[PDB]
Amino acid sequence: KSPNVLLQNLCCRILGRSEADVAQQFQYAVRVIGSNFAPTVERDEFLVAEKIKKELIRQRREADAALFSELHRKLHSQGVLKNKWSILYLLLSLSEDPR
Amino acid sequence: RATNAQFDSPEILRRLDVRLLEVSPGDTGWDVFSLDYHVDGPIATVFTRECMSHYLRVFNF
Amino acid sequence: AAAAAANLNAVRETMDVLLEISRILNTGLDMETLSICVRLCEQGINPEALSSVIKELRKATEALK
Repeated sequence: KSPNVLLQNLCCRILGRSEADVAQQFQYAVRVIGSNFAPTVERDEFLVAEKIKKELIRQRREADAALFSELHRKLHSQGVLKNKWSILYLLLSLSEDPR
Repeated sequence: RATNAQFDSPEILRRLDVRLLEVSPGDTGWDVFSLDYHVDGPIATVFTRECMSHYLRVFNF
Repeated sequence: AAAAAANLNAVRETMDVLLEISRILNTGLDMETLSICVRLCEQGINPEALSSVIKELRKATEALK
């Protein structure tokens, strides 16, 4: 593979369509992901864990905030993810408030 | 400067400094403000960093 | 081999635990998409860049509807 065609996989996964049916959305993916491959901001998994707990208190899913205390431990227990920080920031970024 | 606070002792004034909570999409500004008393000296053994978190919770309520 | 499939067990586990983290923060990613999202992160990638793409692709499946 390469990450450019792997992003095309992501564009097949979010949408429900073939890749010859739409080429606009993959062009939005390559325009935003492109000319950037490396984070230029603070790197720490510990701070984003303390930002996920702080977010789950704000949504009153405070029992799910003690679940994340176990799920981050399970994430450490497998230990086969190279950057734990990028997916935690990514999952933090798409957060919805259903309350 | 505007209120009576300027005249007090420089120690507790200097250790009064502002903090905020770290940005995330959809937050509220009234929650993200806080005041932090910060400790660098030997007084840590009576006001340690694990007691500061309790204080932040108290100040928020 | 045998242990070379035990590592395949340890990756499916990663994929499941990140889905529990995915539902408690209430994101729209499902299991199949999340398996792309962990693969991208092994090479290293900005989540600040990926989030806008995902937040556009979820805003372009009902506008290309």
